Amino acid sequence: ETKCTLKSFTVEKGIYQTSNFRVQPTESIVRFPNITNLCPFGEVFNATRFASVYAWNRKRISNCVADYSVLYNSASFSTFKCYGVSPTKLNDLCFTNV
Amino acid sequence: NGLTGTGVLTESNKKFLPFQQFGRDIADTTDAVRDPQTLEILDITPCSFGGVSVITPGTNTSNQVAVLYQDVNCTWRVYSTGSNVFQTRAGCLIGAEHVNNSYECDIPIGAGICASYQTQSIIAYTMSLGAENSVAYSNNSIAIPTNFTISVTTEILPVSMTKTSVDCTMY
Amino acid sequence: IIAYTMSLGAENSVAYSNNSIAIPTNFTISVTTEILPVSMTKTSVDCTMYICGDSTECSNLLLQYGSFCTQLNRALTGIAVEQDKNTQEVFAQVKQIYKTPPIKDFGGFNFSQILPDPSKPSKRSFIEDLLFNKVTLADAGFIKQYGDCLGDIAARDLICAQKFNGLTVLPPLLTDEMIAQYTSALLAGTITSGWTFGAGAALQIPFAMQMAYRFNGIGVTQNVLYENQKLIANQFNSAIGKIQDSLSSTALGKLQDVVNQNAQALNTLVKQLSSNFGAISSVLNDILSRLDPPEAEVQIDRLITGRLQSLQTYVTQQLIRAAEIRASANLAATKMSECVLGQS
Amino acid sequence: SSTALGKLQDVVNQNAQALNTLVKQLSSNFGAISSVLNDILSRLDPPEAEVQIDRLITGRLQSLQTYVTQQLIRAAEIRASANLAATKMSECVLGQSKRVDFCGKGYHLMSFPQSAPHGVVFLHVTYVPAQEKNFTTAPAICHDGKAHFPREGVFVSNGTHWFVTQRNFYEPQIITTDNTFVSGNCDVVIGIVNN
Amino acid sequence: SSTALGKLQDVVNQNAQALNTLVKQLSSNFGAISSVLNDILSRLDPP
Ligand SMILES: *[C@@H]1O[C@H](CO)[C@@H](O[C@@H]2O[C@H](CO)[C@@H](O)[C@H](O)[C@H]2NC(C)=O)[C@H](O)[C@H]1NC(C)=O
Ligand SMILES: *[C@@H]1O[C@H](CO)[C@@H](O[C@@H]2O[C@H](CO)[C@@H](O)[C@H](O)[C@H]2NC(C)=O)[C@H](O)[C@H]1NC(C)=O
Ligand SMILES: *[C@@H]1O[C@H](CO)[C@@H](O[C@@H]2O[C@H](CO)[C@@H](O)[C@H](O)[C@H]2NC(C)=O)[C@H](O)[C@H]1NC(C)=O
Ligand SMILES: *[C@@H]1O[C@H](CO)[C@@H](O[C@@H]2O[C@H](CO)[C@@H](O)[C@H](O)[C@H]2NC(C)=O)[C@H](O)[C@H]1NC(C)=O
Ligand SMILES: *[C@@H]1O[C@H](CO)[C@@H](O[C@@H]2O[C@H](CO)[C@@H](O)[C@H](O)[C@H]2NC(C)=O)[C@H](O)[C@H]1NC(C)=O
Ligand SMILES: *[C@@H]1O[C@H](CO)[C@@H](O[C@@H]2O[C@H](CO)[C@@H](O)[C@H](O)[C@H]2NC(C)=O)[C@H](O)[C@H]1NC(C)=O
Ligand SMILES: *[C@@H]1O[C@H](CO)[C@@H](O)[C@H](O)[C@H]1NC(C)=O
Ligand SMILES: *[C@@H]1O[C@H](CO)[C@@H](O)[C@H](O)[C@H]1NC(C)=O
Ligand SMILES: *[C@@H]1O[C@H](CO)[C@@H](O)[C@H](O)[C@H]1NC(C)=O
Ligand SMILES: *[C@@H]1O[C@H](CO)[C@@H](O)[C@H](O)[C@H]1NC(C)=O
Ligand SMILES: *[C@@H]1O[C@H](CO)[C@@H](O)[C@H](O)[C@H]1NC(C)=O
Ligand SMILES: *[C@@H]1O[C@H](CO)[C@@H](O)[C@H](O)[C@H]1NC(C)=O
Ligand SMILES: *[C@@H]1O[C@H](CO)[C@@H](O)[C@H](O)[C@H]1NC(C)=O
Repeated sequence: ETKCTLKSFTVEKGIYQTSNFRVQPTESIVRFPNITNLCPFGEVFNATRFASVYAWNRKRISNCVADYSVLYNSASFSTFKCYGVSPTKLNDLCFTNV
Repeated sequence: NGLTGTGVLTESNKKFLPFQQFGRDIADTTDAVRDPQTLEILDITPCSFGGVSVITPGTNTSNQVAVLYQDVNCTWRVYSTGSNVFQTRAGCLIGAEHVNNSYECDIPIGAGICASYQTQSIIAYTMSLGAENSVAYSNNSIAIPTNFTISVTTEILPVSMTKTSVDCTMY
Repeated sequence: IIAYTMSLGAENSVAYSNNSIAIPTNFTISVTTEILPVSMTKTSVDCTMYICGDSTECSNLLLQYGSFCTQLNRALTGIAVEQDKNTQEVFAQVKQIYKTPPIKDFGGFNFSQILPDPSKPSKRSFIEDLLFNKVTLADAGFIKQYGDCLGDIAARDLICAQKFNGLTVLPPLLTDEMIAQYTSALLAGTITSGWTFGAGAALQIPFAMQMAYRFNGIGVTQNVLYENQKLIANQFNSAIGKIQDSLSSTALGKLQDVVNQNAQALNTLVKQLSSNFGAISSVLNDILSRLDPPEAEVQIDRLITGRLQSLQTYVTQQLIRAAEIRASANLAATKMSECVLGQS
Repeated sequence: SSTALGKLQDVVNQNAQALNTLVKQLSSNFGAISSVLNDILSRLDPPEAEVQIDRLITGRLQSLQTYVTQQLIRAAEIRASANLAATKMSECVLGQSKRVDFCGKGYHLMSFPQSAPHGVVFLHVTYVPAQEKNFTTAPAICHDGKAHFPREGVFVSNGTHWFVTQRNFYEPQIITTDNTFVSGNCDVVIGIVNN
Repeated sequence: SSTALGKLQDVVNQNAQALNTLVKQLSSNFGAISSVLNDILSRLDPP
């Protein structure tokens, strides 16, 4: 460590500070709430009548697992863009006030 | 709940209001969390802690070293245990043999303790302040010199350093 | 609340004439104190632990700024060894540990409040003990174990908050008992040998005759001392008693300001970890989760730049303060050689 | 000629190391895609190469700033050292100093300057007493109900006879009325002796 | 009364020059589109 922080192969007599004592993690744990249902993917994206844009509709979503892969067979979106989050991270997260 | 991290989880005494899930310290790092299944509060403490120093007699003489863990008290969070474990008010020193003598400081460990490459091995000792002396003081005794010596000593003092200039655009 | 013009001092007039003189007929022996800072706290910083923590992505991104951390630590180690050099120039002037004999016959002068107390664990004087309790440090020892602050004890104890972020305080080379031994040797030499132990070998001399030499040095004949010896001894003893009194009563502000400044600097470093520096958050774990590598790197870069400049500011101000303490320690060494080892 | 001037070599070493550190710090990206301006300016067009060049400019400017600041601090220290050297030149070389340990250990006699690379060396010639000897002493001498004090010396006794000598060199002499002066009678001085 | 106190005038000169340099350094873009906050805040929206 000292040879490498000195950028030399020779060390001269003395005492040198090295990095703090590190401990490596042994396990990995995940703790999500107890949720069983799936989110209403089929009554939001597969509804029969949508609202007019001047009187748009707002729906509350809560207490459901957001496994969007079920939309892969029956849906094809021409525009999909998220702001404030990455699309590749959506499967690890947990969402508030949806 | 999506918040990732690393550390040690322990049972807590903090008590959250029902609308709270995370707890933050002054540096704004998350240091407490409510478990989403058991609804119990946990403290999150970092994992790395404690300074480390390495004492070498120079790698042009030997690759023996001693290691000072400045935050350990052995009577462990160490890389190795070997032999010659010696406790100091500066930390736990591993790899150097403790002796009872006292010399001038060679490599200062700290808190009054020095180390040196003697007999080869590495030894650690308490530094000596100097030779002890006593003056034969009485209320009617004086000491007068009878000879002298003419002494010549050197004293070195820096007076200048190198004058440099820099071209910003070229750098 | 009142506002006024400050006064410069009491007005006085000298009765000057072309054939008038004023001659003193008595004297007073005065004892005064002078306080001088000699060292400050030696600190060290782990860049990786301060800037990144246990983040591996941040630590890999930081490898473009390793020269800057080697530079910071070089500066801090320079300061750290300079502090020990300071203490050595001030206190280690003589390398013979003189003891004072059990012959406490010093012509009537009482040196009991400034001479070592063998009834203590240390061998500190009475006055040194009174001084030791008027300066409150921040580190009672230098071994704070990991298990000792594990839980919420961290971030409620400022020292564990500093330690979990890579900020270490190293212990001085000379313990307080060694410094007390040095001052004890200086006192013993100066009261049993006068000013001769600073120029060669200590040559004993009775204390009253040494005091007569010192009276000669200021332009007063020796018979003035020898004929007023009891009065002079009593005045000296009373003045020393006045010192202890005043102290034990009520300060060492110039020595407490150093401790306060170092502690405040470290704590300011710790609180500056709550700045966004123009990023979306100040926590690496909120960025690394909810953002993917290539577009989290911009935020992590902002944080890295901010925290690096924070460390740089700290090191610069520490260098400036160390220069000032160096000047003070040089003055103290000069005063030790010229006022204690001689007569000025 | 045997075997050093470490305090004068440290200055050279520090300045050289500072300049070389400046040179190696040109290999930092500072958060850009590369540390070479020619890899950015080729493969990238002006408006979107300007962001990278801005990152590099900021980094290198702060590198220069750090260098200049540390140079100023070091120059202050060298200024203090040079002021001390000028004081020593005027007070130890151009005169004789009474300040203890200012111009060497002992009693200062004289000093000689020698020039060295980026510095000065002083050779301090001092006087060190040696071969001391024990004597009995007294503050005053009582002769005719009068107390006699030495003029510029100290009263010593070889065991049987009393002499007056100078304080820094043993040179005993007979106590006369030209060595001493009278003040008062023999009732106030503490350790007065008869002679 | 004839003809100086250069060492005392250099202090005044240095302090004045430092303050004036601070004032002129308000004309730097630092890599932005302009050095005026009112040209940025007008023609550009918050985020
Ligand atoms: C979440 O589910 C777990 C089980 O999957 C529940 O844990 C039970 O808790 C009760 C306490 O009232 C225990 O008696 C059971 O033994 C637990 N079950 C298991 C398998 O450990 C938990 O209660 C659920 N969450 C909530 C809020 O009810
Ligand atoms: C939305 O409507 C479509 C069409 O009615 C449903 O899609 C069918 O899904 C099943 C299971 O994946 C397939 O076997 C069928 O082939 C699909 N239909 C067609 C016409 O191919 C879809 O399930 C509905 N969404 C919801 C949420 O119910
Ligand atoms: C004072 O000390 C000097 C030594 O510094 C003595 O001179 C030495 O005497 C010895 C023995 O006679 C010789 O071997 C040396 O050559 C002498 N030294 C020099 C430099 O000449 C001197 O005798 C001492 N004087 C007294 C009175 O003791
Ligand atoms: C020395 O003699 C002078 C001359 O009388 C004294 O000083 C004057 O004292 C009066 C009253 O205190 C003042 O009003 C005058 O202004 C003083 N100065 C003069 C008259 O020039 C002084 O008190 C004497 N000093 C001592 C020690 O006795
Ligand atoms: C010189 O001053 C001292 C005081 O410092 C005088 O001694 C004091 O005398 C008074 C009255 O006799 C006593 O109450 C005090 O106790 C004495 N002080 C001490 C410390 O002993 C002394 O008399 C003065 N001398 C002359 C010639 O005026
Ligand atoms: C103290 O010194 C005196 C010198 O004055 C010694 O006395 C003389 O010694 C010499 C030689 O022994 C004799 O010739 C003289 O007759 C002595 N007397 C005088 C008056 O000169 C004396 O011996 C010394 N004492 C000691 C203890 O050394
Ligand atoms: C250390 O090694 C170098 C090269 O091998 C050599 O020149 C040098 O003299 C060695 N050190 C000592 C103290 O001999
Ligand atoms: C080590 O622990 C002992 C007792 O547990 C304690 O006395 C000592 O102070 C500790 N180490 C140091 C040098 O502080
Ligand atoms: C070293 O000092 C200790 C202190 O108790 C003593 O017990 C021992 O005999 C001495 N010699 C050794 C152990 O080398
Ligand atoms: C010196 O003064 C102290 C008071 O602090 C007293 O205890 C002691 O007895 C005095 N010494 C002598 C020899 O009177
Ligand atoms: C002075 O006398 C004392 C008392 O015996 C002794 O310790 C010491 O050696 C003597 N000093 C010299 C220089 O003879
Ligand atoms: C010196 O002390 C002795 C005690 O041995 C005493 O008899 C004598 O009177 C004292 N003399 C002086 C001048 O203090
Ligand atoms: C000194 O001489 C006087 C007068 O001759 C005498 O009274 C006194 O006692 C003597 N002192 C001693 C100590 O003999």
